[PDB]
Amino acid sequence: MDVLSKGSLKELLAHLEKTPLEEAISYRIGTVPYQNVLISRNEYYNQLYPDTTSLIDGVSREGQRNVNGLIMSIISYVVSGSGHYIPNIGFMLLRRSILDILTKHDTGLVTNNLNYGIIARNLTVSKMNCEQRKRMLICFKLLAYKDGNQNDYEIYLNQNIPLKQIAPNFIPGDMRTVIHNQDQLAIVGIPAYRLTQSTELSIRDDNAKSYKLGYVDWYNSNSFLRERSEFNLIRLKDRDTKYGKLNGW
Amino acid sequence: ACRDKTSANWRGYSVLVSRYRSLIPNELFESLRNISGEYNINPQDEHSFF
Amino acid sequence: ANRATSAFLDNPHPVGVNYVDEGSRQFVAVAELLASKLIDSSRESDESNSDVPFVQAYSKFADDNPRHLRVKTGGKMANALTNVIRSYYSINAPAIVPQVEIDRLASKATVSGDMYNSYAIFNSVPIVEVLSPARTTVSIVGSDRADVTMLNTGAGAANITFNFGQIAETVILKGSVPFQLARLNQPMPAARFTYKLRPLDGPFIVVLPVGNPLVISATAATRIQVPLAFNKALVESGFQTAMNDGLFDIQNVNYYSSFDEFIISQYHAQDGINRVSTCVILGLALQAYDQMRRALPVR
Amino acid sequence: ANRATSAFLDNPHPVGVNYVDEGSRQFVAVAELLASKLIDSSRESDESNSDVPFVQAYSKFADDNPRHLRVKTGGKMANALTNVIRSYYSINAPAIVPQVEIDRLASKATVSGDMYNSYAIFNSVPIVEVLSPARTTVSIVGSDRADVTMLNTGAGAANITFNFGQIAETVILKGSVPFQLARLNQPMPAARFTYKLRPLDGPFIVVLPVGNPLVISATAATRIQVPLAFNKALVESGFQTAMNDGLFDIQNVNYYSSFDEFIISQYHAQDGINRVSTCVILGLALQAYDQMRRALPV
Amino acid sequence: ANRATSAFLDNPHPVGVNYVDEGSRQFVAVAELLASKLIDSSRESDESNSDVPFVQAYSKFADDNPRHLRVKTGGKMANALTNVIRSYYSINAPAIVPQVEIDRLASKATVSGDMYNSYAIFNSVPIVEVLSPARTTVSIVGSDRADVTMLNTGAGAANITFNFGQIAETVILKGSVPFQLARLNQPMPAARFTYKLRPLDGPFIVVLPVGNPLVISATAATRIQVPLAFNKALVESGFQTAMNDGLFDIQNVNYYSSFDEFIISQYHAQDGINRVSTCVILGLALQAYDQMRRALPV
Amino acid sequence: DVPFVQAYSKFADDNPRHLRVKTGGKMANALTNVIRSYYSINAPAIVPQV
Amino acid sequence: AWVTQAYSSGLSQNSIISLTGNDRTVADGTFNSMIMPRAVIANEREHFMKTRIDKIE
Amino acid sequence: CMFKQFRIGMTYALDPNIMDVAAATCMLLFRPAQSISDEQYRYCLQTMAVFLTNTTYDIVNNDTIDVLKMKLRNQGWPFVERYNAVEIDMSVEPLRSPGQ
Repeated sequence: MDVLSKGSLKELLAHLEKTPLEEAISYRIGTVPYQNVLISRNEYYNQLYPDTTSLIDGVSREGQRNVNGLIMSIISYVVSGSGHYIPNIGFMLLRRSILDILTKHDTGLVTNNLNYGIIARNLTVSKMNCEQRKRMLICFKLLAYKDGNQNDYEIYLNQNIPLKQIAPNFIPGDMRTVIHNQDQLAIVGIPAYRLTQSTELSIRDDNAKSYKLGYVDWYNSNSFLRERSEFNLIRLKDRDTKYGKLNGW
Repeated sequence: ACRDKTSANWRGYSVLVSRYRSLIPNELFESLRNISGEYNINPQDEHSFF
Repeated sequence: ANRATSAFLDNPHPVGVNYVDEGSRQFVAVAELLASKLIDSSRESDESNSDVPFVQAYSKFADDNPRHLRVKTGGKMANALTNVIRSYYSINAPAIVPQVEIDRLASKATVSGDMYNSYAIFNSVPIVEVLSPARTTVSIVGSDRADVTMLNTGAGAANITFNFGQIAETVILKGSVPFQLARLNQPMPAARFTYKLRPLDGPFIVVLPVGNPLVISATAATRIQVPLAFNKALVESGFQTAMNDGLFDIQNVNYYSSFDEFIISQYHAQDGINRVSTCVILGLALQAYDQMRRALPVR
Repeated sequence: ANRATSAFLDNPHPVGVNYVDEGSRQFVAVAELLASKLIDSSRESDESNSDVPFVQAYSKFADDNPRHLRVKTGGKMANALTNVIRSYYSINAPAIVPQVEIDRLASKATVSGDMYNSYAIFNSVPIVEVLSPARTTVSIVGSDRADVTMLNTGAGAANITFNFGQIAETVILKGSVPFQLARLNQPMPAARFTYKLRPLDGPFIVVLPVGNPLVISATAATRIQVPLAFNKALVESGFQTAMNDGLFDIQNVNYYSSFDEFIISQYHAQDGINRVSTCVILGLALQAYDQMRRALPV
Repeated sequence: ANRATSAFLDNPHPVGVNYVDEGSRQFVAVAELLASKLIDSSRESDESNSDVPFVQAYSKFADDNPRHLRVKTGGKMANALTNVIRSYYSINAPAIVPQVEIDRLASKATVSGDMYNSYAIFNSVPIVEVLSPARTTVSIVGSDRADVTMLNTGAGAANITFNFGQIAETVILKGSVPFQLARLNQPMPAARFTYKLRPLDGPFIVVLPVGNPLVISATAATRIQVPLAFNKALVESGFQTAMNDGLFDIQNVNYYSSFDEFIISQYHAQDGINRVSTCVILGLALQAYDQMRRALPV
Repeated sequence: DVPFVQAYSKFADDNPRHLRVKTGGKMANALTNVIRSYYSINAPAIVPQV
Repeated sequence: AWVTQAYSSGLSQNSIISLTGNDRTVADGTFNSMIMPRAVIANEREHFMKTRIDKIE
Repeated sequence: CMFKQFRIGMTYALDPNIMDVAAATCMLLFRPAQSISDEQYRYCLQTMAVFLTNTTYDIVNNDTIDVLKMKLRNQGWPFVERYNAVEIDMSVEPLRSPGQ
């Protein structure tokens, strides 16, 4: 819910630096993806509504115990709010931040062999929306510059024209690019339209709506930080300053 | 002293809130739920009230 | 040797392994409490000729105000409960309810999620196997009371062994005619009409004299830990509603005539201890499902 | 020739490699300290006709107030303590405790997770191998006290080779009848009833006269570094409770009659030093589990 | 066929039916608390160079001020505890101590008198039945660890049937050499050194080869509800002291080397679930007698 | 826990306490022994009339 | 799904070491992936072809 | 009480006296927990710790809620928690308009 509320490249990247990798993984076994299922949607129909389980739903699913599965779980957390079930990774990797896993060689993970075609295919990209695609392209760009595969990233974008049109423009090593970027990456927020407490047919839409109504409850709760009222109560380390920049950028 | 007064006088204030909300129509109440604010009270006033 | 067994004990399908943590059990506990208040408010509305008590109870349950031209179905809480009930029944059922939804609904009321406060007595009689010699016929019928019909065609008296498992606490056997029953390597007493047996004693041998058939009526009682809010009458009605509503139609699953047979069959399987814990949670959920559906009906 | 070995030294399964860091070791120590206070508070509350000392102890341990009509499991600490025990036993057991939960629980008390403050003596006897020539039968029975029964069917006196490993410090051998024992390439002394040997000295040769069987009773002592709070009596009871409770039911693992046999068997295995460090942490975890479960049975 | 059984499982004598009610259970708990304070008072007296801490403890326990030239015996509480222990062991004991005296002594301290607060693990292994065919010899020796020595002198392999009862929770079987064990009417697995079994599962079958003997060492764990002040070390010491002091000398009774053997044996009788309740109260009485007698030798 | 404490105190004539089994007190023992008496004429009657 | 620290002990508890490490991923085209065993029954090409060689012999 | 989105906060002196602690405890004990922010909750704990544990605001500036709660409990102060307020269902009778 917190990750899905980030609306800018600065806020999203700042959140990924603070959060550790254990948030990306989940310890609930869940079910398996790519399975045709019959779910119950009684507000609309009496029969059982068919659908297909995927990795993009907000429910935890069993994942493969490899580097491919770890990256899919990280991107799933960013674009959906929940990750997968990959246990016994190791406390050394789980303490590090999501950004460090994505763009630092010191962690020890090897991601050079990863192919963006199957990752996009597995993390079903024909079913994503514009905001979800932009976040995935951010993760691909961060990984590509980590292993020096910028040329491969460009060729992949040139093959898929719609991805190129919405691809965010920022250099992973430069902080000025993050500041200048004005893409909207928010999947949940205060809605201008009328948001009701009703169900949606698809698994993806129902889970997304639950996060949206959950954010409204959290926005009006006591855990939210109203800057206009209590800006002098935050500590100096976490106060918003223009001089602030990501570590190593 | 604060606890004793609070237990003694909670019934009157509970009725007061019910009466005040009875004065607000429904359309006004849903409109007022969109707004938010924080009220600042001096520490002397808060203790003296209780 | 010929073997016979109870029909309902054959191939217990696996149960779900999801929504069995502290938060999920709290959510099911909250659902049962709010469903009960929904039924009571509907009664209070009817004796009072005012819709106010029902509207307030529905608002707590569905987090929305009822409106005409929109069918009252229970809202998001009903949707989560129905899909969770499916997941408990079978391991092939999907898990499609996000964790943020379970946590949100669990906070609607302050109740304990502990499912082992009390106990309940279940009446299904488990007959694991009945072995008979070549010249005999044995038939087993029933689940609430098992009628075992035995016919001896050979010249000599036959010995038939009965296995009742190790889960049931007591089994009472009554015969149409007096008969002889004793444990293995034990002397056989005088023919009696009734026997009270502890299934852990071991296989029981019953002499079947040649002649008219002998029928034994079996009654068993077993004790399973359940939450203090567990009501057997409501659970059975919820089990039938779920079966009729079509949400137990999953691939490669077994179907039972009652929740009594379902819980006993899962108990008489490998890792039966862990299956019973999941089935108890499903029973309380079925209690919530029954009360919610009666309060808000469809034609 | 024939060889025989102790039953408990065969095929030690790999132990878990999670929750061995500094913060995780502090969590086990915190659980041990707080579980002990739960036991003492129960005795004090019962003897002083007031339940207020128990409420404070349980609230600190479980982060919630004790209420009637509730099972009184122990809160999040009981769940975390139970799961770390399962992960310690086997390397295929999933580690499903978040690092945030470990740090949050570890901050309840100020302890040092140092697991090398003190030592403990373990009495399991590691008979690695006994080599016997033809027409001689040798049988080994026991782990706390090993009884080796040897019979010499052949015409001449035979030589039996004893190998006690290189980990144990002292092995005391007593025989039913006086017998001759000496190291390799050493004069055989007069027959005595008892022998004290250092396992690092080398393989030992025992002469076996033809006739009545000879039974040798072996008692060993080994020293392993343990934290100061370690208590062998509490660990043994907790080890039995965990096996009964089903914490060790993971597939493809070995089962042992006691923690003494478990810790020694892992020591007599490849990467034994690393294994023993994990087993010591499991021991302190098992001791906290015993105190807590006795205070709050479920 | 032949039958073999454990020595301590033969004919458990009936236990006492007196001093079981709540008032009597309170007296036993009071005695354990007050007797414990006697030992710590003497240690404090020695360290503080004054007998005042011991004087107060003895005055509360014995209702009589200690004197230097007069022997210290414990007073009425010592006599009542001794007579109560005799009543528990056998149904034939006179049971002479009255109930008014029991109520008066129970009022000395405020305790729960709760016999089922917690549990304990008992390590005695019950082997009810071992069936061996002809041309085989089976011997059972041991109570804490049972070693079953079986030798096959036949032509082919023999099947030996084990029966561990239905009370024990888990039994761990260890063999001198790897062997094959499986359920009744179940296929055999490959030979392994160790087995973990639940006795409730059913009788087991061990394949015995021809030529070399096989010895199986079994260790079992059983859980029995006991008060939270239970201490196995003190109970066992009290058991031996009471046996030496002659409190168990009554006609038509059985004798046991350990309290674990005593409690498990009665738990295998026809009314065992009722006999353990008296056994548990007897154990706590022996705990008080151990502490009281060591501080006040006769 | 106030409603349960009041009800249990009435039933068992004892204030509920932690580290207790919550058996039910004398009433539970009296109830159990009385049930045994009804079922058979051989069962003892061990509950005093007072 | 697993990394090791540099300048650490190379000994491991297990006696049989998998070509693919604890991460259970091998970069294709490396030496470790080249010496990996091949499925003969499962792969249709290798099973079809193997029968051809045995027939020729 | 009527509106959940409304919040209550107070500002204390640099060197708090007994009045500030009394005001802070009264706000924590009696105002709804849903109306006290997390930042305000930490500020109240800081004010309590400054007066009772004899420390200044700068020393406890970079302290989390867990640390402040532990510091206050060690000194013997049990009022370190926020208490949620129960909700009372209210109905306005219809009369000549639809009810609420």
